[PDB]
Amino acid sequence: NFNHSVLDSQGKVLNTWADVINRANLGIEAMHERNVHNFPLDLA
Amino acid sequence: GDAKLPLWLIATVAGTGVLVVVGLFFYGAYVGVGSAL
Amino acid sequence: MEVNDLGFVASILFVLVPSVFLLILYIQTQSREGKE
Amino acid sequence: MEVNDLGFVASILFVLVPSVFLLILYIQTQSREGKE
Amino acid sequence: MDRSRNPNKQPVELNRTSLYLGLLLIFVLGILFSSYFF
Amino acid sequence: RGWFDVLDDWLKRDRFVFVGWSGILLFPCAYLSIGGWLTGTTFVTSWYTHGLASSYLEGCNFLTAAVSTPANSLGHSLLFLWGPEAQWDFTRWCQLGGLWAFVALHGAFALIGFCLRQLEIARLVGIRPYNAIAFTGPIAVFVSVFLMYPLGQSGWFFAPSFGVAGIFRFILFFQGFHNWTLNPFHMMGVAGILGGALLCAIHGATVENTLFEDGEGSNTFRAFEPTQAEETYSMVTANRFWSQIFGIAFSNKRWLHFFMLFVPVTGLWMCSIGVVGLAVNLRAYDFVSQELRAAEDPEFETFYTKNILLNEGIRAWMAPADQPHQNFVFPEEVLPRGNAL
Amino acid sequence: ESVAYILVLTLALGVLFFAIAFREPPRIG
Amino acid sequence: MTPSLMNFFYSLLAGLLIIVVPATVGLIFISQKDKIIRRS
Amino acid sequence: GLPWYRVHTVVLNDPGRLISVHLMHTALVAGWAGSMALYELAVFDPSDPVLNPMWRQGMFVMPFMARLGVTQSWGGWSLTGEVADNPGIWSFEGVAATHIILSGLLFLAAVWHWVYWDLELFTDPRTGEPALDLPKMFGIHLFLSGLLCFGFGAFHLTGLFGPGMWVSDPYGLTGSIQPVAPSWGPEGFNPFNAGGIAAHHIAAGIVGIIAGLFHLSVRPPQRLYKALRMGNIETVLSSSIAAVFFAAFVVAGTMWYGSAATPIELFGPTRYQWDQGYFQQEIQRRVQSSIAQGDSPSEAWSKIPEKLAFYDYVGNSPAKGGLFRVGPMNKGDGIAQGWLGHPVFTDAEGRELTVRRLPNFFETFPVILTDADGVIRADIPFRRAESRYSFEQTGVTVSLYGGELNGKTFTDPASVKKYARFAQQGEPFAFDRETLGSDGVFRTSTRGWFTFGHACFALLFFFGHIWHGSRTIFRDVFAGVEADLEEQVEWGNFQKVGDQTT
Amino acid sequence: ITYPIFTVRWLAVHTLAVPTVFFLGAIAAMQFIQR
Amino acid sequence: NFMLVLQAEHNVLMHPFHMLGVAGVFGGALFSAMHGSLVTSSLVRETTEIESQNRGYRFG
Amino acid sequence: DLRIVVVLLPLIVAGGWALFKIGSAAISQAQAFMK
Amino acid sequence: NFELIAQLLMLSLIVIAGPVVIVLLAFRGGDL
Amino acid sequence: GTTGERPFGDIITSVRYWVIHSLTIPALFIAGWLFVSTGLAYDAFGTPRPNEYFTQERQELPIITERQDSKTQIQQFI
Amino acid sequence: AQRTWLGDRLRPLNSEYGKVAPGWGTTPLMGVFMGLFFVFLLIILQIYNSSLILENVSVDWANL
Ligand code: CLA
Ligand code: CLA
Ligand code: CLA
Ligand code: CLA
Ligand SMILES: CC(C)=CCC/C(C)=C\CC/C(C)=C/CC/C(C)=C/CC/C(C)=C/CC/C(C)=C/CC/C(C)=C/CC/C(C)=C/CC/C(C)=C/CC1=CC(=O)C(C)=C(C)C1=O
Ligand SMILES: CCCCCCCCCCCCCCCC(=O)OC[C@H](COP(=O)(O)OC[C@@H](O)CO)OC(=O)CCCCCCCCCCCCCCC
Ligand SMILES: CC1=C(/C=C/C(C)=C/C=C/C(C)=C/C=C/C=C(C)/C=C/C=C(C)/C=C/C2=C(C)CCCC2(C)C)C(C)(C)CCC1
Ligand SMILES: CC1=C(/C=C/C(C)=C/C=C/C(C)=C/C=C/C=C(C)/C=C/C=C(C)/C=C/C2=C(C)CCCC2(C)C)C(C)(C)CCC1
Ligand SMILES: CC1=C(\C=C/C(C)=C/C=C/C(C)=C/C=C/C=C(C)/C=C/C=C(C)/C=C/C2=C(C)CCCC2(C)C)C(C)(C)CCC1
Ligand code: OEX
Ligand SMILES: [Cl-]
Ligand SMILES: [Cl-]
Ligand SMILES: [Fe+2]
Repeated sequence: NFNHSVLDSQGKVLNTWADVINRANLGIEAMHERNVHNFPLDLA
Repeated sequence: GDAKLPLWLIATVAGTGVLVVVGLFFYGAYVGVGSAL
Repeated sequence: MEVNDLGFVASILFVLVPSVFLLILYIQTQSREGKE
Repeated sequence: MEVNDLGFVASILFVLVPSVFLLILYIQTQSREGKE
Repeated sequence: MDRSRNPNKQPVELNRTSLYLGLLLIFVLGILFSSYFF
Repeated sequence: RGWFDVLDDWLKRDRFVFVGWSGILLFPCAYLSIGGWLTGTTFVTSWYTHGLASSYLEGCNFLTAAVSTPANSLGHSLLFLWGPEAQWDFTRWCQLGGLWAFVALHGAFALIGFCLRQLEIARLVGIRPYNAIAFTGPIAVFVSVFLMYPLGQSGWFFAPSFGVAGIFRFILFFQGFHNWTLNPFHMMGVAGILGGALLCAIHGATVENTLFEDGEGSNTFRAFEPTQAEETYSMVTANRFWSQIFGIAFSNKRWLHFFMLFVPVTGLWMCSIGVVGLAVNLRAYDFVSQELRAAEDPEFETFYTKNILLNEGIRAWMAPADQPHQNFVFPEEVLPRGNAL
Repeated sequence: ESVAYILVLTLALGVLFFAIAFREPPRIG
Repeated sequence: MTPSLMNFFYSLLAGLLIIVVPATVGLIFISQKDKIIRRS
Repeated sequence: GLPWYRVHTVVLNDPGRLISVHLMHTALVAGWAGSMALYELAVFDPSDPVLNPMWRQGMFVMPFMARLGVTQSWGGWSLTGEVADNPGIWSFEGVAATHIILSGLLFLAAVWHWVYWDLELFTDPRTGEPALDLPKMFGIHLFLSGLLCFGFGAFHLTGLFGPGMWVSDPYGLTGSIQPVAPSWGPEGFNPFNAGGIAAHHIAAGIVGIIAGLFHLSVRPPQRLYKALRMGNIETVLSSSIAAVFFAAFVVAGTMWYGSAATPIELFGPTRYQWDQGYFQQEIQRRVQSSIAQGDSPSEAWSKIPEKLAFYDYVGNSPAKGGLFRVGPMNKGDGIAQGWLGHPVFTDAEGRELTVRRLPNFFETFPVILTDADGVIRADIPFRRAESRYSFEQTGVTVSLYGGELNGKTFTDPASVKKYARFAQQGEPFAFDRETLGSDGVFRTSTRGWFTFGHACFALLFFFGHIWHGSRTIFRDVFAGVEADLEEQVEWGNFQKVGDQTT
Repeated sequence: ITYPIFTVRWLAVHTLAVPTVFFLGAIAAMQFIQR
Repeated sequence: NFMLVLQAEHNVLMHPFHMLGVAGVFGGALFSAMHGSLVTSSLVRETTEIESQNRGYRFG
Repeated sequence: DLRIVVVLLPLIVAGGWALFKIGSAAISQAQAFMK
Repeated sequence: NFELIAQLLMLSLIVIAGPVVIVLLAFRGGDL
Repeated sequence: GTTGERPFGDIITSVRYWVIHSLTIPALFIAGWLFVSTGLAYDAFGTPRPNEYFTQERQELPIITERQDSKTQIQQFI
Repeated sequence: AQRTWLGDRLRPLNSEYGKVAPGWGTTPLMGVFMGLFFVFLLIILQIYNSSLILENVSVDWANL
């Protein structure tokens, strides 16, 4: 993951293509197998 | 000219010249502006 | 307008599959006539 | 169960009328050899 | 005004094994596209 | 000679790189858009087009570096250095979309200039071209994804962005917003490429499995003459091999090579006419069936309705972050969340 | 509506059988 | 005269004056110097 | 013999039946255009041209004969709503009918040249082999096409001996037939001005005349005749297909973006009416012109016609519709019944707020409700554990202004969910999804299906241009190469590649 | 024996090498600088 | 449905061993149409024009 | 704009070494093909 | 830093310490 | 066979190639070093500096709203 | 070789076959009509893009 990789001298997060990848990848992760997950990590 | 020198020798120093400038890039993912550090 | 929902399947295979049977058998005769 | 009401017309002419085109041309070719 | 005979019209030569390629190609397009016609 | 024949005796010399009388369209337009792309990865950037940091100068390590796009509010205007878009002053030209249109058109015209080139050497050695026929695979991918996909839709922000991850966004764009898998014109292309990848792998095996003992050393490709009329692989043992194992076998050595031309070139051409349906977004994501008793019937449980809710996971999650043109902002309970995740 | 695949799937499987039995035998000349 | 016409018209000046004439003079005044030999 | 993909190469030598093999193809396309448009007249529903117009009925060919001056349909239902009388011979039943009998008279002439060839016209006098002159004939083909465009420019589109093309107003309301004036300036170059299309074929026809008047008189040069291989039939065919692909890109373009030659009343809105909200810039303008007159919005939103409300619908935008969601647009929605007004959303406080959402390349936009500057005030909560912007806590009301269901508010938040999704699709519309068996998911118009079927085919005609362009240049090498040629290919050998003089 | 120094390939190989090591000196310097 | 889960659950595309695979596959896509084109190009003449040029030799 | 000056100073010592070290043979190669 | 350059000293000593065994064999005439 | 010009294994073998490449390929390398250490690529090419993304008056992720002018807006976006 | 009334009025339109203008011909008349045509195609492409926008054109749906 290159999530939150480049950043300002503030620390404000600059978007890359990799978190635009991850904003698509958050969505299928938060929707696949939509009933079984009762605990907030899908590490199984 | 007759100053020819074995290519194999300069095959090393051009090859490790290639190796240090791509070895410096993998150093640069770990400190700098893109490292999230 | 009402329709039987399946005659257009039925009367397009009733007309074609014996005629392309018949259209198969005319070409072969032409080749035989040629002697090739 | 829902259906498009016309695919069984469509996918029975999509499969047949190029294959009986192809089945015409083999029996065109194979009957030329055979010593008339 | 008066008919003649053609010095032309070469016939066609579709092979036995080339029938199998064309018959298979229509049947994979049959099993591909028949869902989309429904 | 004349005035023009002296020039045609220049460019058809045996120089070591062949320059080509069709190469004067290629060699300007192919050093630009390679070297136009190679500044767009390093120096010029996004973040004035759609709010992204996509350069080596901002510091992304090449697996998210790309020269992107112009903005969505900018239309389909070709961003000339000299046009209305910018009136030269390329500082402001560069970061206002723009750069890519420098490498989209030059990348289009060099692909004309390369397919003109392999036609041009094919007459000089007199060789009957099929490489230009087999380049119609590659040229129909480029002019129908990077050129004719955005001109059906809105302006060139929705065109793919030139990088490895800029393509990877455009992949997951086409999953969610269009379902580019499971329309049939894409799925012939997977039969084209993966069928093409076998037929060079399986043909690369058997010429190295049937060899003919002209060498006395132990490696095989010593003492293979290039001026050798006798053929180096068997084709009689190779046909006897594949008539037994697979049951079907190439019973003549030509059309073994014509099939290797045909199987990925007609793969890309069927893949090329799918995205022109996606250009006007005739997507075929929906089935006319299998949805009404996804509405009436919770007992009807299938993979396709499982798959179509995954694409809703795309279209409301990445779309505020992919396109900041509309300023889409979402209040975090309108997003489709399945459960505890 | 459902037996249109199993029509055309078995024709696609049927031509797999007829290419193994009734191939042209390749004769060396 | 309009400020987008002349901004287009300066391209047809410069796309001529930089690309075309240094291609034409840049080809024919070197090919005519290195003429090929037909006498073998 | 020959393989199956090289069947038509029998006609490549003799041009005796080459006239005949176009002429059954010409009878097949003319015997399509009558045979389709007569079917296309069998399903019209002419009872309501404002609510379901003729592009709503999925109708490919009856804009194209309609957009040149023909509206007499034989039943007395004029297309434009002003069918004055018996149309005369030129109605759709008529033009469609002619293309049947013309294709019959094309087919009877198509069978004539097949049995009769060598009619003393296809051979040279130098020997008896069949060969026809192509560049002298290009001067007599194009001079006829140069006459026919100059006929089409002045003598048809300008009222001299013919009715004009279709021209509407912007925001297409009163589109009818009137003869347009050929505007000669720069204003005729923007395609939304119809005065260029009349000035088109006069100016292109007169240079089509001065081309073919020139092209008969001169001969091609031998530095081109051996270069372009102009004696060969195949080269000309390749050139024609390549040119055609170029011509199919522009009507892939100018149908999709829109022009004066592609108006709204017979093609629909043109997909860029949501990306700026083009029609929503007008109905919003006229009600604020109405309150500038000083009218209340309940009895305003009523001098808006329903035609302007019908163009502000997602379900007439041609983006939506898929590849295999097959049929007319009336299989997607049913028949448009009534407008039922425009929703105006208010909270418990005012704070007016609106829905302007659903862009084109979505399928399921989540419903948001926002204020003037962009802060969200209401949505549809997908997870009601931690809602803070739901409909029920905020208590949003609906003011439904104008239309069929004018003045009917809704304070129950179970019914606000229906009109919020209706506000996503511009203005709502009443339908009937039982008379045609309409399912409920979207289709696309005739403007959508044209540009799919004219840019995918134009891709395919690019490959034939590479293929026929190869076979003209490479005719001699086409059945394989001469055997060795190892001195031509090995390097350094003098001098320039392909020269036999080193 | 004797070969010419400059040719078409001297210009073909310097193009995409003069902008290579000028860019290789560009990229090797940017990791040393920081936010 | 499997592949989008693998892109979801642990991210296929930004991984170099997958990226070495498509470089083999797209390379294997081209090299089928590269090698298969050029021998089909450089074929010798043994037939005439009217028949298939895939006939003038015998198998083996 | 003093910073453009220091960055082209290795650009001009690049060609400045190309004058002195090879260029005696370059004018003899510019003496070639009789032009 | 002092013991970062001595690390990269201990790189740059030890890498070309390899091929100086090769060139010293290839120029004294030792059978390679 | 031959082409006419000097082969590559004959070029690098010549010591005259390395007198014109002991002081030139480091010279073109150090010119790339000064293209970014002086910060000229920040000014010449349009790259924002890694402190000058967001100003005090702007935290709202800049994009070009209108295509038609598109030049006074970037100077308004600084 | 069958003479008709039709074919005795078009055989002088198809009497010659390889009659050809001499070497290199009227090529640059066709070249300068091509270079005028490409410039005309380049003008109308940016009329339609609104990148050679003029006064009083306004390529838009405000038209007649
Ligand atoms: C089993 C997996 C599989 C396979 C084999 C394929 C196969 C294919 N996909 Mg696909 N796909 C898949 C899964 C798969 N898909 C999945 C799961 C998704 C997500 C839903 C997608 C989404 C997807 C998209 C979105 C697209 C494809 C496309 C394609 C085609 C590739 C086009 C191509 O190579 O052009 C390669 C590119 C060119 C030929 C352009 C010319 C470039 C030239 C040749 C190179 C220039 C060289 C130059 C010197 C530069 C190099 C130097 C550089 C390093 C600096 C091919 C049919 C494309 C397609 O079909 O469109 C037509 C397409 O757009 N795929
Ligand atoms: C203006 C159009 C046009 C014309 C007149 C020709 C003419 C010709 N082509 Mg050609 N071609 C074209 C466009 C055209 N082409 C295009 C657009 C492509 C790209 C797809 C090709 C690709 C192509 C190839 C690859 C080859 C030819 C060949 C030939 C020659 C023999 C054709 C034959 O026997 O096929 C007879 C065809 C059949 C028996 C059936 C084919 C099955 C098709 C798919 C059915 C068509 C569907 C439907 C009926 C048509 C509706 C679509 C239509 C509205 C466009 C002939 C000179 C061959 C050649 O080289 O000979 C010289 C050859 O090998 N063509
Ligand atoms: C380009 C010409 C054109 C245009 C745009 C349309 C468009 C339309 N027609 Mg139409 N039609 C056409 C030609 C065309 N037609 C022709 C030639 C005929 C005569 C056969 C008809 C007969 C016809 C009828 C009878 C009806 C329509 C109707 C319709 C409308 C409904 C939408 C639809 O059916 O799309 C559906 C489109 C598809 C499902 C896409 C098909 C994609 C094909 C199958 C892909 C082929 C791939 C190929 C097999 C692979 C190649 C193999 C590879 C190895 C090379 C739509 C406006 C209907 C309507 O509204 O009328 C009232 C209607 O009832 N059409
Ligand atoms: C990949 C693309 C490609 C390839 C390989 C070919 C190949 C061929 N074409 Mg062809 N052609 C193409 C695309 C292509 N064409 C396109 C897109 C068109 C326009 C529809 C044409 C129109 C065309 C005609 C009319 C003829 C050919 C002919 C030929 C053959 C001879 C070579 C020749 O004269 O080339 C032609 C050279 C080109 C197409 C290159 C054009 C490059 C232009 C001049 C540069 C313009 C750049 C400009 C500054 C930028 C403006 C655009 C900007 C707004 C983005 C050859 C088979 C001839 C033929 O059939 O042989 C007998 C012939 O008469 N072509
Ligand atoms: C109940 C049941 C059965 C259900 C099954 C249904 C189901 C789940 C799946 C089936 C559905 C299905 C098949 C879908 C696919 C549909 C689809 C995409 C079809 C392709 C259609 C199409 C137009 C594609 C475009 C691209 C195209 C033409 C691809 C063709 C692919 C193709 C034929 C690839 C060939 C692969 C292959 C077998 C390669 C090996 C070749 C081979 C045997 C070489 C042998 C060989 C090698 C040598 O080296 C030598 C020397 C000799 C001598 C020799 O011989
Ligand atoms: C376990 C051992 C047995 C294996 C069982 C499975 C073997 C199947 C072999 C394929 C059958 C022959 C097909 C080609 C028919 C045929 O006769 O081919 C013949 C052809 C060789 O042709 P020739 O060399 O004889 O051609 C002579 C020339 O004159 C051409 O005319 O072989 C191929 O081209 C192989 C490439 C295509 C192979 C396609 C494979 C398709 C796999 C099945 C896909 C559809 C399945 C649908 C399921 C729903
Ligand atoms: C834009 C433009 C332009 C242009 C420019 C150019 C054209 C430039 C060039 C550029 C270039 C032309 C560049 C290049 C680059 C390259 C690079 C940067 C590369 C890198 C690489 C690498 C780093 C790699 C490495 C490696 C590895 C990793 C391993 C193996 C080996 C190798 C070596 C491959 C101008 C200004 C004129 C004008 C305006 C427009
Ligand atoms: C004898 C005669 C006659 C008659 C005529 C007629 C009756 C004709 C007909 C005509 C017709 C009856 C026409 C029509 C045609 C049609 C067509 C020709 C069609 C075609 C189709 C197509 C071509 C298609 C294709 C496709 C498909 C398959 C699907 C979709 C896609 C596509 C497009 C691919 C009369 C008595 C008058 C007079 C005397 C003479
Ligand atoms: C004249 C002639 C000729 C030729 C012949 C031929 C060879 C013809 C062909 C023709 C053709 C080639 C025709 C075709 C037509 C078309 C058709 C017959 C089709 C129709 C179809 C359709 C209509 C389809 C489908 C469908 C249905 C039914 C259902 C669903 C929907 C749709 C629409 C898709 C010659 C010169 C030799 C001589 C003698 C006479
Ligand atoms: O379920 Mn089948 O899946 Ca591949 O991840 Mn872990 O657990 Mn779920 O996740 Mn994300
Ligand atoms: Cl799931
Ligand atoms: Cl869990
Ligand atoms: Fe082989």
